Amino acid sequence: DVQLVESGGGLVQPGGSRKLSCSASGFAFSSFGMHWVRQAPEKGLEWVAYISSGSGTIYYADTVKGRFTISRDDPKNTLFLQMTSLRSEDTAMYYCVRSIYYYGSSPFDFWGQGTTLTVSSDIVMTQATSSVPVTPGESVSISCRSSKSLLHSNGNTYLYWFLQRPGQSPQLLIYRMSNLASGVPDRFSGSGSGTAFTLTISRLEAEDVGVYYCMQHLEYPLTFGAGTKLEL
Amino acid sequence: DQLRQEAEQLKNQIRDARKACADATLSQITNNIDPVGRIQMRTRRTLRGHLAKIYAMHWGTDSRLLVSASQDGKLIIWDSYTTNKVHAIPLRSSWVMTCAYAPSGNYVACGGLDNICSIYNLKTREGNVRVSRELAGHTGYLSCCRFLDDNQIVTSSGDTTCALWDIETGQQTTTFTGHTGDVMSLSLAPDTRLFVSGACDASAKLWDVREGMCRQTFTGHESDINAICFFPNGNAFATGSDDATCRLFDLRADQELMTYSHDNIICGITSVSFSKSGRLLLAGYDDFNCNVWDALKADRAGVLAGHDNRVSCLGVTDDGMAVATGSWDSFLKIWN
Amino acid sequence: LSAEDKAAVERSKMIDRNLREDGEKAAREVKLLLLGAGESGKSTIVKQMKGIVETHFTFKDLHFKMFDVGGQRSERKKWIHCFEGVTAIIFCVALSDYDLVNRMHESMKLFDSICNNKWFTDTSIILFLNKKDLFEEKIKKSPLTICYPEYAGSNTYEEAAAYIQCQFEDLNKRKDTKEIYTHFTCATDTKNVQFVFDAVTDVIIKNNLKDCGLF
Amino acid sequence: IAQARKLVEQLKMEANIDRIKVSKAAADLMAYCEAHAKEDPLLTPVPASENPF
Amino acid sequence: HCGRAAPCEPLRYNVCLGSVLPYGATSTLLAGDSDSQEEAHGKLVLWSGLRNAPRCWAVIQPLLCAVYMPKCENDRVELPSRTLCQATRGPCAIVERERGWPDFLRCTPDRFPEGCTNEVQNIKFNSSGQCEVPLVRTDNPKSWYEDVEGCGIQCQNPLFTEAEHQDMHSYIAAFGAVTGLCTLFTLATFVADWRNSNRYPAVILFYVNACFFVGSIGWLAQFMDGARREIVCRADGTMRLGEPTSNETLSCVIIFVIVYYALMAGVVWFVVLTYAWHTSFKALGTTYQPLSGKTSYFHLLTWSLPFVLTVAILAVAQVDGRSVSGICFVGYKNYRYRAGFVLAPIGLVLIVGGYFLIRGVMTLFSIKSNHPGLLSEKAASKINETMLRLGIFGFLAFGFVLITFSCHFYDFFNQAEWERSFRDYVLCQANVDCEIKNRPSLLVEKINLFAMFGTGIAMSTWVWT
Ligand SMILES: CC(C)CCC[C@@H](C)[C@H]1CC[C@H]2[C@@H]3CC=C4C[C@@H](O)CC[C@]4(C)[C@H]3CC[C@]12C
Repeated sequence: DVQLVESGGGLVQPGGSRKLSCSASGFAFSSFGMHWVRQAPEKGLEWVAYISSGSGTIYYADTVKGRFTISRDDPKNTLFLQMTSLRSEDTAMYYCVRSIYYYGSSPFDFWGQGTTLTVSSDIVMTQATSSVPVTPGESVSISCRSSKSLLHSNGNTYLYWFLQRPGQSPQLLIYRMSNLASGVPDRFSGSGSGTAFTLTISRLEAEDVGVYYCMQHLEYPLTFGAGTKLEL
Repeated sequence: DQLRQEAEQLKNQIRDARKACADATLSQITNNIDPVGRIQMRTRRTLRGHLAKIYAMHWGTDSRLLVSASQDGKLIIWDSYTTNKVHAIPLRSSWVMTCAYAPSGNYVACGGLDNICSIYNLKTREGNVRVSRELAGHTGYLSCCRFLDDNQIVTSSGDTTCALWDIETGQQTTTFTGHTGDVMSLSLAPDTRLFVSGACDASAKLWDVREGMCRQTFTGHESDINAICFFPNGNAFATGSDDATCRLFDLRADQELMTYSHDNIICGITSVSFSKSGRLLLAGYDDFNCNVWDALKADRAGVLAGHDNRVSCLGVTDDGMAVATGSWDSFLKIWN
Repeated sequence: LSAEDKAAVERSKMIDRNLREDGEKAAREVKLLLLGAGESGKSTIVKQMKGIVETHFTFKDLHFKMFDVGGQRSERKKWIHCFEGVTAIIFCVALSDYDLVNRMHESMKLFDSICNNKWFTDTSIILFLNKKDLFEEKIKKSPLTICYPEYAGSNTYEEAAAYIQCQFEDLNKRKDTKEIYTHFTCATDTKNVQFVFDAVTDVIIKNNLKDCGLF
Repeated sequence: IAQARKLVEQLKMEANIDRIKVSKAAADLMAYCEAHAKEDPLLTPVPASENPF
Repeated sequence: HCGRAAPCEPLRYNVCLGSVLPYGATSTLLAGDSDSQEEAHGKLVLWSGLRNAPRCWAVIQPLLCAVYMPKCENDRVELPSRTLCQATRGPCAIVERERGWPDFLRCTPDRFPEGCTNEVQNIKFNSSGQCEVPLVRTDNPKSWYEDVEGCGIQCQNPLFTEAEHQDMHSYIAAFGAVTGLCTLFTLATFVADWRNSNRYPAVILFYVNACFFVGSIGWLAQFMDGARREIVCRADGTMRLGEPTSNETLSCVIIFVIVYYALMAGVVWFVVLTYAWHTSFKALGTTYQPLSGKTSYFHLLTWSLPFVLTVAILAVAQVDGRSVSGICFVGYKNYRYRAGFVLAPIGLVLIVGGYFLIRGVMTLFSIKSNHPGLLSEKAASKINETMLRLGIFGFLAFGFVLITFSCHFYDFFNQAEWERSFRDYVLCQANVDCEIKNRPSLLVEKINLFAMFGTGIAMSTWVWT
């Protein structure tokens, strides 16, 4: 089936270098805009790098601008990241996620298992809520606040909701604030308006706890929220 | 042995019965209604991807995505708002004579000159589109395919037999066999409860999608009929013919109601599709224009002339926002 | 635009490029519609070379395609317009078919309907007078008068075959646009594919010079 | 002859149907047609705001 | 300090050629040239030939009848101050180039003292206006006969007579009309079957013919009511130079850019055609059309190269008007600019065209021996035709470039001889008959026009089937 796994982790002394290789297998690699998003040991997710279909377009996060190099090999189905002059601030897990961009698509619909790499005018998503405990069976509403009119001239609002299960790779829940993902229970629903959003999860049960990041996708670099850790 | 005389007897009785119930001549009743003035539609977008003649299109129920199947051996799924292409489905058989789009927006059914309405899958994992099924069984050629639901697809073959298929297994569940010559066009009902198939021997029959008993049989045309479409009410349907006479039949009256014919027209019809209101009937001609017939008074109300070669397909969206004409130029315009 | 619509337009351009490239690679191959009456010997020539059946063979660095559509009984006048823009029309005729029953007149009438058809006006018609050996043996038994009552000439194979050929090459109402090439199937040689090549290269040269605006 | 037997069978099955007056059927088509003349961006050219083409 | 004791005599001529002398004594000692009153008047009537160039005549007349007719006050001769000399040195230096100012006119600190009494301010000869048959009164140093100030050479070219002009005009009109009709017939043929004849190398040929048609109607912007009198002819009544000027209207810059762009696009399009033919003929058979994917780059290059060239001609400002041809074209006064910008491009065109054309003919000659099969008899006829069709055209296209080069170097040869003799004529006209040594023959101009419109014609012969 669809399976993203990468390798080349371990520890590197600061000012060193590494090449992280994401080995995509089970789908068509050539047509998928692949991303790179990291996570500091106990912080929320950040956007790092980007590669489009056929390497016709590349972007970078301002934190690593020109300091990293992303590259892909279509015929082998592999995605490389050349990183040089590593500071002590790049210590994180490094997920390679697929994103397909056409009309009615589901970008970020799969996330790789992720490898740890330890060392020795942007939109800001002010997720105000941090931790709320809820009992299995009730309804709870999470909050996400944008810093910019997200209802674009197209008519749709580019705001995604990711659930990260404890010690897992976070999957997509809802894309463009309303639509459900592929293979998600119907309990989940999104609502709201421009610059004010919620994920009103219904009849919460077990195997459903974790953190909920609201990755606004309207502009580049993509910025995530702090995340709301659901405790039992 | 001699039952041909009794068949003639019953045919005369039918003609007598449907005749003795005609007192309107719709053109007489419609005398009061004011005309639609004059409507001129400006080409909004020119969707240009194909490198050969295009033979079909079908507006997905989204009223945004249209699928246009060409003779290049590639049907592409357009995006009518931004002119963007979202798929380039490379079909196995180069020859294509029809195209469908399942109302859910998941499936899209090709089908061409080698008897296999071959359905595709769009909303899948893995990105690329696969061949879910290849519905073989026909001994002529596929002329139209249309979707009931994501499971059931009717077909209109060149074996004189419209067949309802079951995608799940890939076998003809029912075979509707009444016609004499080819079946050139087919159209479902807004309730999907009974469809009509326009044959190639100037007989448009109304089938029943469930049982398979041709409840009625309409005649009036002298030559082949190449297009059918239901009045959005579902108690009337146009026929496009090679006589140049787009005739509005009725389902309950059992007879022809009026005829759309201009004595300066000679070329045949290729497509017909009512507007959402059902007021104005479109028709795709071989004079390289698609005239817009007022479907109440038989008077022409406009001309949509932007095509170099003949128009093959004409699809009207499910909210009347925009019609689209598929020429042989490899450009399909979107009028409004 | 937006962040997503940019990537959408990039996908649009990418598959548009792929579509145009496949267009080039598809236009590089010459097409050959294969007509032929019922039991005309389409099997003979189709096996000599290498619903609808699409046979791909290569010779002298040209990729040919033959659509032996004859394996289909439907309204010809409904699907034949699918083939306008084909290079030539390989129209095999059974030459042993002068004896059976009317069958020669049937084949001639199909040639007449396919050679003066609205869509084929420019397409140069090859025709293969196949199974010449059986016709060559058969003339000594029954004269050509059986099927051509008006025929007035020698009952020798060589002149009889030439009369049949001329009788077909007469059919075309339009003579200046579409030249009708002819060959008898040399069973013990490879001159069948060679003649197909010579026919197609001629019509290609003529089309390609008419393209240059000189002719 | 079985073809002709099935033909006349189908004709007999088709014969006994309630034909309605073309007057009422025409009036019904005119009624439905005129009643839905407000929701048709081809009859009533909607201003350039709503029309996204 | 401007007073010398010298003997004078009572005057006998009291006239300064249009005014009275308000005194009753004259000297001649200041005038080194003349000795007595009779020789003084002799020299006065000899210098009187400066009636022409009024801006110098009006300012010299004081000096003329002051230096020759000064005043003596009890044997005291007055020598003029710096003002009178310095007035007629720089802006009126016609004499030094013509004859040379003798020792008497070259004002020395002894012969012309510095800032003393002049007394010449009493008499003013303001009203003087004279510009002879080849001259017209002008008031801007730009549009003058640079050598002779005040006046300017008139709008009609003085070398050729009105009869010669009318003969040229009848010829250009007739030949422009023939080319116009021929090219318009070709455009009519191409529009007749459009989208069946929109196949590309034929479309290139259509563009060539359309471009030369626009050029030919450009040449016939004259022959209206008085279109020549607004196009070639300036507002004052002189010939037009330095085309884009802050004062003067854009009357013939437009008719220049039309003809020049038309021509240059025409000849470049021809080169692109020849390339298209070579590339096509290389792939005669094999159903592979290589020039299918580079149509845009043809368009961009062929349309843009004349654009940058014509803007470069408007940048450096040399395009001017000619009375006979009746069309403003680049560089008539300066050989260099016309030479470069009209013969370098046609040079390039001929060489590239010639190479590609010979390569194409060699290709479709070899086509038989390099064809693995055998050519059908009907085909070999059509190839051997289209081979002779380029040959004749390949030779004819050489002639039409070799004619113009012969006609130009003829101009560049004696352009020095004409500018001299023409100047010598108006001087010989300034003396008073005497005629021009050699006037440019209209034959070479007729043959130049023939070369142009011949090239316009040859590109229209292919549609003759
Ligand atoms: C394209 C090739 C084969 C032919 C082009 C050559 C001809 C058309 C070009 C090349 C040089 C050009 C000439 C050079 C300059 C002059 C002098 C001017 O006072 C009249 C126009 C005239 C005479 C030009 C007319 C057009 C011209 C003759």
